[PDB]
Amino acid sequence: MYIAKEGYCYINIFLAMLVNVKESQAKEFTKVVRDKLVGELGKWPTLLDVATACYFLKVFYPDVANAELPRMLVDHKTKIIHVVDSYGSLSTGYHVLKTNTVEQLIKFTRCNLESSLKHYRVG
Repeated sequence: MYIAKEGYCYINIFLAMLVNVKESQAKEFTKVVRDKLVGELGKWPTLLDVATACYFLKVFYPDVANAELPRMLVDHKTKIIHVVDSYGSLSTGYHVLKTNTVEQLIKFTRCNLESSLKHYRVG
């Protein structure tokens, strides 16, 4: 179960993590996402701010680091990254951000180099 709402599809990154949290912790995790993170991030948050929230969750739910992420499609014209767990589009190349797991997103985003990509909006 993913969400499909304008500017809030970054929420699917967090939902993708649920497969790596214990059943005894699922309700609590979902409440952190819904009651804390969404309110702080708002609509069309930057990639950096999303990855930063992932890092926050990782320190409390360490197994989440290995969770696979939905496909992330990049529009360099609008500077927007669309989160899609779907069939028909692109698999590789200039329009697909190859951060396949939480840890990969964290690694990309924590680098000292100032990539323009960190500041694209996600949703």
